[PDB]
Amino acid sequence: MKRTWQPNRRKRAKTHGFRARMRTPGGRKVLKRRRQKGRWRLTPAVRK
Amino acid sequence: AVKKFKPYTPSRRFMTVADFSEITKTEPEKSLVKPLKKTGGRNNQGRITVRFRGGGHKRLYRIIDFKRWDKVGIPAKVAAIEYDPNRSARIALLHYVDGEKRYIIAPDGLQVGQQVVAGPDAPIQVGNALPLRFIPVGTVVHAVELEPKKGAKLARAAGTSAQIQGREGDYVILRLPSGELRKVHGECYATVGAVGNADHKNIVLGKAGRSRWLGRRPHVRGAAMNPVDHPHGGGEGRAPRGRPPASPWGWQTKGLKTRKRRKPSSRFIIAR
RNA sequence: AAUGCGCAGAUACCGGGAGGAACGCCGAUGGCGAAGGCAGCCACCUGGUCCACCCGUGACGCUGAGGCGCGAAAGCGUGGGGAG
RNA sequence: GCCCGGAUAGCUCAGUCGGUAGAGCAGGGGAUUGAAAAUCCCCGUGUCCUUGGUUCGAUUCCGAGUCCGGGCACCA
RNA sequence: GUGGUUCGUGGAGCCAUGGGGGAAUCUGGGCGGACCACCGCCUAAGGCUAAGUACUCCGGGUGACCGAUAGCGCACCAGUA
RNA sequence: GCGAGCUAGCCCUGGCCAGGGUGAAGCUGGGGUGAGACCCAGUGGAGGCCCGAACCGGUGGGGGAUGCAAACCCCUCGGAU
RNA sequence: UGCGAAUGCCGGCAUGAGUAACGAUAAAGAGGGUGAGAAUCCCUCUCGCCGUAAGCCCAAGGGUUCCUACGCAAUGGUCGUCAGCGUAGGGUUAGGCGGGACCUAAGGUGAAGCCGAAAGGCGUAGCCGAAGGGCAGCCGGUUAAUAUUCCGGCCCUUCCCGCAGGUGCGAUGGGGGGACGCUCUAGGCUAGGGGGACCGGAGCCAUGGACGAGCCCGGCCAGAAGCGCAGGGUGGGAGGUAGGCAAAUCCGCCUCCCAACAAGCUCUGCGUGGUGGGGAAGCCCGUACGGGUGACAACCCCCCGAAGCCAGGGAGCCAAGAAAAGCCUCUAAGCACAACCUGCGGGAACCCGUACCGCAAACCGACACAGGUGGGCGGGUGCAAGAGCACUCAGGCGCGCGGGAGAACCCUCGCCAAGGAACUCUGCAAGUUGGCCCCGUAACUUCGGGAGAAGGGGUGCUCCCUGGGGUGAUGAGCCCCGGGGAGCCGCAGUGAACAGGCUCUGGCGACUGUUUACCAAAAACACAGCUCUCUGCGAACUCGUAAGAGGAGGUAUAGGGAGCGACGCUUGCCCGGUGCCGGAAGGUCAAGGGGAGGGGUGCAAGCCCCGAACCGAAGCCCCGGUGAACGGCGGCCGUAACUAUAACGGUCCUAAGGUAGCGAAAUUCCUUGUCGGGUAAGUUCCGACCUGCACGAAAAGCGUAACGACCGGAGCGCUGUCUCGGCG
RNA sequence: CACCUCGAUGUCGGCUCGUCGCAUCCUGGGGCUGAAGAAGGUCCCAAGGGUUGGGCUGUUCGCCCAUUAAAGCGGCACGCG
Ligand SMILES: [K+]
Ligand SMILES: [K+]
Ligand SMILES: [K+]
Ligand SMILES: [K+]
Ligand SMILES: [K+]
Ligand SMILES: [K+]
Ligand SMILES: [K+]
Ligand SMILES: [K+]
Ligand SMILES: [K+]
Ligand SMILES: [K+]
Ligand SMILES: [K+]
Ligand SMILES: [K+]
Ligand SMILES: [K+]
Ligand SMILES: [K+]
Ligand SMILES: [K+]
Ligand SMILES: [K+]
Ligand SMILES: [K+]
Ligand SMILES: [K+]
Ligand SMILES: [K+]
Ligand SMILES: [K+]
Ligand SMILES: [K+]
Ligand SMILES: [K+]
Ligand SMILES: [K+]
Ligand SMILES: [K+]
Ligand SMILES: [K+]
Ligand SMILES: [K+]
Ligand SMILES: [K+]
Ligand SMILES: [K+]
Ligand SMILES: [K+]
Ligand SMILES: [K+]
Ligand SMILES: [K+]
Ligand SMILES: [K+]
Ligand SMILES: [K+]
Ligand SMILES: [K+]
Ligand SMILES: [K+]
Ligand SMILES: [K+]
Ligand SMILES: [K+]
Ligand SMILES: [K+]
Ligand SMILES: [K+]
Ligand SMILES: [K+]
Ligand SMILES: [K+]
Ligand SMILES: [K+]
Ligand SMILES: [Mg+2]
Ligand SMILES: [Mg+2]
Ligand SMILES: [Mg+2]
Ligand SMILES: [Mg+2]
Ligand SMILES: [Mg+2]
Ligand SMILES: [Mg+2]
Ligand SMILES: [Mg+2]
Ligand SMILES: [Mg+2]
Ligand SMILES: [Mg+2]
Ligand SMILES: [Mg+2]
Ligand SMILES: [Mg+2]
Ligand SMILES: [Mg+2]
Ligand SMILES: [Mg+2]
Ligand SMILES: [Mg+2]
Ligand SMILES: [Mg+2]
Ligand SMILES: [Mg+2]
Ligand SMILES: [Mg+2]
Ligand SMILES: [Mg+2]
Ligand SMILES: [Mg+2]
Ligand SMILES: [Mg+2]
Ligand SMILES: [Mg+2]
Ligand SMILES: [Mg+2]
Ligand SMILES: [Mg+2]
Ligand SMILES: [Mg+2]
Ligand SMILES: [Mg+2]
Ligand SMILES: [Mg+2]
Ligand SMILES: [Mg+2]
Ligand SMILES: [Mg+2]
Ligand SMILES: [Mg+2]
Ligand SMILES: [Mg+2]
Ligand SMILES: [Mg+2]
Ligand SMILES: [Mg+2]
Ligand SMILES: [Mg+2]
Ligand SMILES: [Mg+2]
Ligand SMILES: [Mg+2]
Ligand SMILES: [Mg+2]
Ligand SMILES: [Mg+2]
Ligand SMILES: [Mg+2]
Ligand SMILES: [Mg+2]
Ligand SMILES: [Mg+2]
Ligand SMILES: [Mg+2]
Ligand SMILES: [Mg+2]
Ligand SMILES: [Mg+2]
Ligand SMILES: [Mg+2]
Ligand SMILES: [Mg+2]
Ligand SMILES: [Mg+2]
Ligand SMILES: [Mg+2]
Ligand SMILES: [Mg+2]
Ligand SMILES: [Mg+2]
Ligand SMILES: [Mg+2]
Ligand SMILES: [Mg+2]
Ligand SMILES: [Mg+2]
Ligand SMILES: [Mg+2]
Ligand SMILES: [Mg+2]
Ligand SMILES: [Mg+2]
Ligand SMILES: [Mg+2]
Ligand SMILES: [Mg+2]
Ligand SMILES: [Mg+2]
Ligand SMILES: [Mg+2]
Ligand SMILES: [Mg+2]
Ligand SMILES: [Mg+2]
Ligand SMILES: [Mg+2]
Ligand SMILES: [Mg+2]
Ligand SMILES: [Mg+2]
Ligand SMILES: [Mg+2]
Ligand SMILES: [Mg+2]
Ligand SMILES: [Mg+2]
Ligand SMILES: [Mg+2]
Ligand SMILES: [Mg+2]
Ligand SMILES: [Mg+2]
Ligand SMILES: [Mg+2]
Ligand SMILES: [Mg+2]
Ligand SMILES: [Mg+2]
Ligand SMILES: [Mg+2]
Ligand SMILES: [Mg+2]
Ligand SMILES: [Mg+2]
Ligand SMILES: [Mg+2]
Ligand SMILES: [Mg+2]
Ligand SMILES: [Mg+2]
Ligand SMILES: [Mg+2]
Ligand SMILES: [Mg+2]
Ligand SMILES: [Mg+2]
Ligand SMILES: [Mg+2]
Ligand SMILES: [Mg+2]
Ligand SMILES: [Mg+2]
Ligand SMILES: [Mg+2]
Ligand SMILES: [Mg+2]
Ligand SMILES: [Mg+2]
Ligand SMILES: [Mg+2]
Ligand SMILES: [Mg+2]
Ligand SMILES: [Mg+2]
Ligand SMILES: [Mg+2]
Ligand SMILES: [Mg+2]
Ligand SMILES: [Mg+2]
Ligand SMILES: [Mg+2]
Ligand SMILES: [Mg+2]
Ligand SMILES: [Mg+2]
Ligand SMILES: [Mg+2]
Ligand SMILES: [Mg+2]
Ligand SMILES: [Mg+2]
Ligand SMILES: [Mg+2]
Ligand SMILES: [Mg+2]
Ligand SMILES: [Mg+2]
Ligand SMILES: [Mg+2]
Ligand SMILES: [Mg+2]
Ligand SMILES: [Mg+2]
Ligand SMILES: [Mg+2]
Ligand SMILES: [Mg+2]
Ligand SMILES: [Mg+2]
Ligand SMILES: [Mg+2]
Ligand SMILES: [Mg+2]
Ligand SMILES: [Mg+2]
Ligand SMILES: [Mg+2]
Ligand SMILES: [Mg+2]
Ligand SMILES: [Mg+2]
Ligand SMILES: [Mg+2]
Ligand SMILES: [Mg+2]
Ligand SMILES: [Mg+2]
Ligand SMILES: [Mg+2]
Ligand SMILES: [Mg+2]
Ligand SMILES: [Mg+2]
Ligand SMILES: [Mg+2]
Ligand SMILES: [Mg+2]
Ligand SMILES: [Mg+2]
Ligand SMILES: [Mg+2]
Ligand SMILES: [Mg+2]
Ligand SMILES: [Mg+2]
Ligand SMILES: [Mg+2]
Ligand SMILES: [Mg+2]
Ligand SMILES: [Mg+2]
Ligand SMILES: [Mg+2]
Ligand SMILES: [Mg+2]
Repeated sequence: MKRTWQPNRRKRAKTHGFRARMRTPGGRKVLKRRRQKGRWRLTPAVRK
Repeated sequence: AVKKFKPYTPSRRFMTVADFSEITKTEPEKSLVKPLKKTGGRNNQGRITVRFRGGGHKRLYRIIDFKRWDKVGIPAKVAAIEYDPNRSARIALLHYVDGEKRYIIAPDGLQVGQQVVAGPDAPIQVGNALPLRFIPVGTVVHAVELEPKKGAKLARAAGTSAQIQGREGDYVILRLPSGELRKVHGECYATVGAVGNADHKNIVLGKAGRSRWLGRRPHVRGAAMNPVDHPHGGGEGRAPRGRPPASPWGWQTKGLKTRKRRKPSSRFIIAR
């Protein structure tokens, strides 16, 4: 049937994108945590 | 006049559509239409604040004139009467002599061609707007300002009408479509006559779909829900109210009065 | 008599206001209409009838099964109104 | 089967602080009537359900019993 | 009407302050646990001020600390696959 | 703090619905009458109308049950301006 | 610091076991080649399957999977020489296609401004934002792999700078326009398709016949100007002018004129058209596939014909159908040795995408997963039509384990003597019936229905006759709808495939709809409609601390809340308790006010504590009202001239003691109540009776045509459900 | 009653398949009879085999219809998911 992953490259960057994070104080803390942990990518890998 | 149908389908038995005879123009005055944002009952948070609203035909707002003094003593000819999907009443398109075209809410009787005018002057004739203090007692009148220069806010629904009952200093005694008696300032304007399209109240929607076309989604009784949702929710089968009948927010809904008692306008009201 | 209303200010009296229905006297055992029926007053639209005159038509009449129209009160539908 | 209530004049019923118990109707005797009613005057019988016990004394207080009424018999 | 203090309304002061009221300039004011009297101690409603104190991303020195299932999640291109 | 890329509602803007049936109003003509109501034809082409694919569903049954499948398959069935 | 257990944790290896599986029952066979090795790779032939797809083209997603060369350890449900796999090399070309140096939509953001302990929330303009608006490229060839991108032919657009000719030029401002629904639809075309006796073409004569107007293949595509043929848009002038937030000569409005179902201007579509390309079968080529030839290929006529185009076309209807720019016009500053407009020339024209898969082995589902995924094309014949069904073209595929065998048993399927629901909870299942035409059709009904009711008859082919249309011309040809009469063959003519079993009678719900994604589709929810109630507008109500927003750019014929649920006839009594409503009095009542009077200390002046009357709101009390407000709606004894029963009486209690109508009911315990009906036989069903354990009127009462994948009962038809099994 | 089983001993009837008991429903053998015969009544021996098809209800049971030699009663986790 219709599963839960319906990929949409705009959706991804609009929702979890770097500029998306940077607006909400909650999301800047996501980046803070992700860098402090040393993630290779703070934001989901996307392709325009 | 109101159209009925033969029962060539169920719900056509009782369906009843308005009589569009007094309608003169189909497409509206292009310079006088704005788009209207359809809310679906949601406020500026994305939340519903009025239930069971949405869908229904796309509509185009007709920008209409409820302050008639901004053209004092300039007369106009009644050019058309057209459908307005945004009110119960029908609107009249009038051409002022100086070239401005405006939409007026069309009174009962008025028809294409007649002169119309607003101002303290103004003969007392259906269509003319005047300050109340110069409108003779016992005249039925509609589109009434409640406070001067704040715009007409009283009696604008189909076949509605206020009536002047007497005078008191700066105020005049009005009987509203709700039978309440209120004092309104004499400087408040009012076009004379009643609203018309007065058979609005006899159209019989007929089927569920017709309610949807007006943007009215289905409306579910509290009795049909569960206690989490409504004060009336739950029980086993059916169940009576089991308590003073209430709204989803738990306040009493039979008789319980809600007008703020301390309201300043209390001083100018005298009925029910 | 009691129910009822009344010092939470009633009845009775004065003034202001709202609203509906019916029209005293005239008025009559009177008038009109085919019947049911019709009553304050004003205007408009309109029916029958009577008389005067002896002018016109020339029996074009009378009645009338069916059909069609009207039909007090009460009653029924949709809206309005609601004082007694 | 398990709990609550009641039983008083012929009928339907009040009542009690433990001592002499009443109401209405019915019924009886008189009156009024030509004669019946309706009306007026006058009249209760009650072993206050059975049985035990507390009492000086028990319809009244107590414990059981017959009877009636009511509610219950759930997860299963 | 409340907070802070050991102080939970308690005999409840002191410090702070949202509301109201509302002074004085040394013979003035605040405090010594309701209050009053005496006897004392301080000088509100302006501000600055090192050191001695805390921590460990980092550097070093040590270990009756581990020794690849232990030791940091990672001794190895791990916050990776 | 992260989530309406599944799902529920709503908002904006686009798109889809083979082919058949039925034959409302309105016309127009004829009748009818003092005038009408109304009646009959022909035209017309209305409807949460009918049959039926796409499309949307999920009625009964069989199968499947470490499945092809963490909801599938087959027959059958509902809606389809 | 000692392990045997904690369905302990990590890891390793067993058992089941050479067991179940190897992923759609669309299907295979042979020959040649290659290689160490071949059912599995290449090639030929034969066979089968899809063909409104299982073929082709877009979009999203994926991200080198594309092409080539060399490979086979692993991945591949087997094998593998093959691959979507390993190594390497190559491959994606744009002024016109998509998107950006354009526009705005919901929404986001957001100068000003408002709000919030902080973080932040709101917010007119502005900005951002697209499968909407705007905008200039079609067709062939070429590559192993890109092409509307390279090449070729023909054709456009914008910027800049020049000439030439025009004109008061000139905005982010004014106006026009863009610009809009649903259903039905005229005419004229185009796509697309069929036919041809005509034009062209290799070839063929088989097996009994046929050298024939024989069979087989094909007969086009793009195309500026100018020309036609359709259609769409649009009136032309002059005066007045207070409106379009300045100004307008423009728009609007008024008054004159001429014009008027047109014309004329435009604007699109279509045809023609310079030129430019293509160009089958078959045959020979060695390609996995393309080439050569066929060829100087022909390139015409007729017919069918869109749902597409002319398009802002037309009619009707109600539920009343975006914005902004480009564009035209107008004027403001400013400038008019500028500028703009019109042609013609030369120059200038950037960024990103472009490979491949794309109904699937490359996307979403852990898998090369029988699932899921939007737009366009989707040929032919026949079947009434059609995107339906059967076959089939182009194209693509045989589903990545095979070989045998011929038990039980299982799945999917076919048939069955006699019987025909006896099966069973139940006709569950399967059968039967099935299209079109014509005849015919009851109760009841809200007059529309019920209806496809029911029940029948017809259906193929041959020859003769024959009526209409459309196109041509009124004529032939080609289509389309038919009508009459003779006859032929079979068991059977909708000869295959697709295609209702029917009636009667109850319950419930009026109805089409909606729901427990994934055990419930229903009598549940919704629904038009009815009633109650609130709400005068800065409305009531909802969200939010607030600003603010929805309500609503609405205004009592409106909006919120509650119940009831088309419609018909109706909806009784109780206001004592609870709730709501109304009560300017009374009682009580908190802070506050007020301080009679008491008290602590002081030598006192004082300072400081309590504190009685009395004045004090809402609320409660109290007095009323109120039933489509929460809710409630009795008992016992007696009595009629046969019994029986009780219209009648007596009496206790209550706020009042259940009216109509219905009633063993989706309610009835006793219960399989009793009676009637159906059946041979009926714990069900239908009709009644009333003793209603424990119906009753908007948690509505009693009915009701039509509707129902709802639930019950009966019958006809037909059957492997069954007697009761059998064969395949 | 609460002894095994609550880190699970699936619970009524039907269907299929049976098997055993005998306290025998039929058939077989017998005693007594208030047994003439025929048909019964009641007790004894006997478990080899037999013990029907339908209406109703989920029913077991039961009641009916039509028969029969007869339409037996029980047990096996109220035998057997
Ligand atoms: K509802
Ligand atoms: K309920
Ligand atoms: K009244
Ligand atoms: K009493
Ligand atoms: K007595
Ligand atoms: K303290
Ligand atoms: K202080
Ligand atoms: K101190
Ligand atoms: K001190
Ligand atoms: K410091
Ligand atoms: K290790
Ligand atoms: K680790
Ligand atoms: K139609
Ligand atoms: K272990
Ligand atoms: K093994
Ligand atoms: K391999
Ligand atoms: K596999
Ligand atoms: K766009
Ligand atoms: K402009
Ligand atoms: K042309
Ligand atoms: K490309
Ligand atoms: K097929
Ligand atoms: K075998
Ligand atoms: K049976
Ligand atoms: K012809
Ligand atoms: K059918
Ligand atoms: K009903
Ligand atoms: K359904
Ligand atoms: K539901
Ligand atoms: K609004
Ligand atoms: K009451
Ligand atoms: K009361
Ligand atoms: K009350
Ligand atoms: K005080
Ligand atoms: K009954
Ligand atoms: K009941
Ligand atoms: K019988
Ligand atoms: K019977
Ligand atoms: K149904
Ligand atoms: K257990
Ligand atoms: K035996
Ligand atoms: K089972
Ligand atoms: Mg997942
Ligand atoms: Mg890095
Ligand atoms: Mg506009
Ligand atoms: Mg519920
Ligand atoms: Mg919730
Ligand atoms: Mg609640
Ligand atoms: Mg409730
Ligand atoms: Mg529940
Ligand atoms: Mg209930
Ligand atoms: Mg009100
Ligand atoms: Mg007269
Ligand atoms: Mg004469
Ligand atoms: Mg009458
Ligand atoms: Mg009357
Ligand atoms: Mg009545
Ligand atoms: Mg009336
Ligand atoms: Mg009325
Ligand atoms: Mg007694
Ligand atoms: Mg005694
Ligand atoms: Mg504290
Ligand atoms: Mg305490
Ligand atoms: Mg001290
Ligand atoms: Mg060591
Ligand atoms: Mg480690
Ligand atoms: Mg490690
Ligand atoms: Mg979503
Ligand atoms: Mg969504
Ligand atoms: Mg339909
Ligand atoms: Mg259908
Ligand atoms: Mg059907
Ligand atoms: Mg399609
Ligand atoms: Mg779907
Ligand atoms: Mg199914
Ligand atoms: Mg279907
Ligand atoms: Mg171990
Ligand atoms: Mg290891
Ligand atoms: Mg390892
Ligand atoms: Mg085995
Ligand atoms: Mg085996
Ligand atoms: Mg096997
Ligand atoms: Mg396979
Ligand atoms: Mg081979
Ligand atoms: Mg082979
Ligand atoms: Mg394919
Ligand atoms: Mg992937
Ligand atoms: Mg490849
Ligand atoms: Mg190779
Ligand atoms: Mg392998
Ligand atoms: Mg490949
Ligand atoms: Mg490769
Ligand atoms: Mg630039
Ligand atoms: Mg914001
Ligand atoms: Mg913009
Ligand atoms: Mg576009
Ligand atoms: Mg090409
Ligand atoms: Mg390619
Ligand atoms: Mg090309
Ligand atoms: Mg100009
Ligand atoms: Mg063409
Ligand atoms: Mg053609
Ligand atoms: Mg064709
Ligand atoms: Mg030749
Ligand atoms: Mg031969
Ligand atoms: Mg020849
Ligand atoms: Mg020849
Ligand atoms: Mg062509
Ligand atoms: Mg003009
Ligand atoms: Mg101006
Ligand atoms: Mg024209
Ligand atoms: Mg052309
Ligand atoms: Mg050649
Ligand atoms: Mg149009
Ligand atoms: Mg703009
Ligand atoms: Mg040029
Ligand atoms: Mg491509
Ligand atoms: Mg592929
Ligand atoms: Mg492919
Ligand atoms: Mg492809
Ligand atoms: Mg597709
Ligand atoms: Mg594929
Ligand atoms: Mg494919
Ligand atoms: Mg996949
Ligand atoms: Mg596969
Ligand atoms: Mg697949
Ligand atoms: Mg096709
Ligand atoms: Mg065809
Ligand atoms: Mg067909
Ligand atoms: Mg098909
Ligand atoms: Mg082929
Ligand atoms: Mg397949
Ligand atoms: Mg048979
Ligand atoms: Mg047979
Ligand atoms: Mg038969
Ligand atoms: Mg049976
Ligand atoms: Mg069936
Ligand atoms: Mg069938
Ligand atoms: Mg009948
Ligand atoms: Mg009919
Ligand atoms: Mg009919
Ligand atoms: Mg034949
Ligand atoms: Mg069929
Ligand atoms: Mg029943
Ligand atoms: Mg329904
Ligand atoms: Mg239907
Ligand atoms: Mg479900
Ligand atoms: Mg669903
Ligand atoms: Mg299910
Ligand atoms: Mg279901
Ligand atoms: Mg607002
Ligand atoms: Mg309901
Ligand atoms: Mg004081
Ligand atoms: Mg008070
Ligand atoms: Mg009261
Ligand atoms: Mg009631
Ligand atoms: Mg009820
Ligand atoms: Mg009720
Ligand atoms: Mg109901
Ligand atoms: Mg009923
Ligand atoms: Mg019915
Ligand atoms: Mg339905
Ligand atoms: Mg069988
Ligand atoms: Mg077999
Ligand atoms: Mg135990
Ligand atoms: Mg165990
Ligand atoms: Mg024995
Ligand atoms: Mg035995
Ligand atoms: Mg036996
Ligand atoms: Mg049965
Ligand atoms: Mg039997
Ligand atoms: Mg037992
Ligand atoms: Mg037992
Ligand atoms: Mg058992």
